[PDB]
Amino acid sequence: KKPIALICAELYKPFQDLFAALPKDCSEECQTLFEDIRNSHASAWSSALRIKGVAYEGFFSLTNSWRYIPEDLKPTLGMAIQTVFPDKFEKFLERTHLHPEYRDFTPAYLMCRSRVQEVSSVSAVVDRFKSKSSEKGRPIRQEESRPKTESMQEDIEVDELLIVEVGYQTDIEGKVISDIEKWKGVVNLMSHLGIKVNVLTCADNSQTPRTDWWIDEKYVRLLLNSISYLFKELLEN
Amino acid sequence: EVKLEESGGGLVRPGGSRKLSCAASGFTFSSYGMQWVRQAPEKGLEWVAYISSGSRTIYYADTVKGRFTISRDNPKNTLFLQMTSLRSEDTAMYYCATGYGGTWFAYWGQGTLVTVSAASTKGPSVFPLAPSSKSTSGGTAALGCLVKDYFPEPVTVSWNSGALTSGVHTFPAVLQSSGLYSLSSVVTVPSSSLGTQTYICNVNHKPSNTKVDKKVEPK
Amino acid sequence: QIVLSQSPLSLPVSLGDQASISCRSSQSLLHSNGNTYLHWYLQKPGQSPKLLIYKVSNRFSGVPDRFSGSGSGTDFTLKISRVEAEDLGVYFCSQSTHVPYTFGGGTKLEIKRTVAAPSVFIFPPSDEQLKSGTASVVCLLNNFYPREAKVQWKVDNALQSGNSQESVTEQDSKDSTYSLSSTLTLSKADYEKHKVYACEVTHQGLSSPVTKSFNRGE
Repeated sequence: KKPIALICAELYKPFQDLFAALPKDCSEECQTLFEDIRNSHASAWSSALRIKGVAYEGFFSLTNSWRYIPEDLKPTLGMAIQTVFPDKFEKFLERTHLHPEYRDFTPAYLMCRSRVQEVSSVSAVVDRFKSKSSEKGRPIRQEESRPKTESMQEDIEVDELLIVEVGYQTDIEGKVISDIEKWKGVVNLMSHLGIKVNVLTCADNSQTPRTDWWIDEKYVRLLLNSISYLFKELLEN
Repeated sequence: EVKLEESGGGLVRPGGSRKLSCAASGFTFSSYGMQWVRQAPEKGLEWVAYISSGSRTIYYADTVKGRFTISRDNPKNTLFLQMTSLRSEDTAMYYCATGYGGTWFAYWGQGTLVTVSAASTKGPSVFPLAPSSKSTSGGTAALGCLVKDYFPEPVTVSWNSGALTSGVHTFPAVLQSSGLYSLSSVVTVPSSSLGTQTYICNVNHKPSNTKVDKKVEPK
Repeated sequence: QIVLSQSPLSLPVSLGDQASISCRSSQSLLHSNGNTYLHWYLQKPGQSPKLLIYKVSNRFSGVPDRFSGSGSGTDFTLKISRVEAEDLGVYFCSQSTHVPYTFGGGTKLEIKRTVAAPSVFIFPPSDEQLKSGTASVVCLLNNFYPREAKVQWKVDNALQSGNSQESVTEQDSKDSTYSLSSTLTLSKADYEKHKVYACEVTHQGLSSPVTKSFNRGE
């Protein structure tokens, strides 16, 4: 009973509040996609999908004080090895001839420890996810490279990468389980290169209590009163 | 000076528990991984656990997994080992150690002895090993004490309250099938001193608050 | 697990000579961070272990320079350039490249000395013990070298089995010898049914096996 144009109207104030709190390239993108929705039920759905995730990933960057990287400028695995572990990068090509798809894997966040974005403590991140998971039962999956059964060491430091996977989908467990299965092969590859990498993965959905997401509640309200409402109104009308 | 002082050992029944502590001094304890290692009597060294400096990484020997917990209170400069479901094969000396910048064992404590056993604390029976012609060679006579059926370990033997150390051999204790220990302590002395000199062995068994002073005389 | 093989099991060394102890690793100890975590420790008799060398060849602070280490991959050696009396003890190689951290089984360094036959003494049961219904007979092999010795009990010329136990001191720090006790335990009753209690000692420092015996009554 409501035409696309009318829906984008009723959801103008809820959406202005969304673009206001996002990072620039995030607000800027989610704004283009909302004008393709106003000028769109399929094509509109397709754009409202990308806003759902791009907006979540900007609030995720905000919550964790990380940097929002638009997909066009996210690094691949081969890019992180090339820059961060150049002495092994050629060997990172040899062992990836039967699985060259590995080279272009592109997570939401490809971090490395302060010698690809840089983070203070890779271990401090993994513990904050493990803490929330344990305290709120929020499904996460984590993996860590480990050549043979090697021990950590206190007399030398090593470069290391952090691979984060986030997502705003209704099947949370399936996403974390499917994310961890995709990085599993490359994690085993890193073990055989002597490269220390950690893979995190998590997901929220709109049924999660607002006080228990991976983004602050203030950003949950912003997401619910907009991207979600627009989706309800998009199926109804 | 770096120092690690363990406490917490003693007797423990099979299946029982115990908590070992280790006090660190002489270095910024909060910045370094700490370890437990043990040594069963008359045996080699066996690593027990490692804990990182902020407790994020913990490693366990396969033989203590699910029974031992390692932890630390950094503002208190202390390292712990909670031991549970103990077996007789856990009988060992337990040491805390650190690398002070590595995973090698650079600094060790003096160790604390943990005995896991159902034998009751018993003081020794102390019998004399009399000088005779069957213990004489040349001008030298051997005599001694037989310290039998005591438990658990630590016993200290001395002769004439420690004045007599030359020639003294105190043997390692043998764990007997009864669960109790026994040993012998011997000393060689000049044969000319039999009759004139008084030989008395002093057995101290602190776990049973037992002190025994046996005189050894020729038969 | 990483098994570390130490050879030899024991190493007799004369004062002033060199010593080499060998540690073979079941897998490489090269860690992916570039270091090799192979370490050497001395445990003197009665004390807690002491670190000698860490990371293959770094001598620990305060350690005398007669101690050195070399090697790579799976093959490692500890050298004592010139042996001192104090170096008596058991030497351990340890690895911390891999979890579980592991030790070799230890090489006992003994100080070489001239051969010394044991002085062989025997002690009948005390009257105090025979009243408690048991009879221990002690046989003492005092101040001998090298350590190889065979001690057997014979009662009325019948070899005994299952009723005796033996203890041996560490190598004396001053004169470098060993002492050994053997204790034969019979019930007071069993002790009363026999006459001759003998102790037979075999050592390379004796011209022949020595039987030190006594007769009960006397």
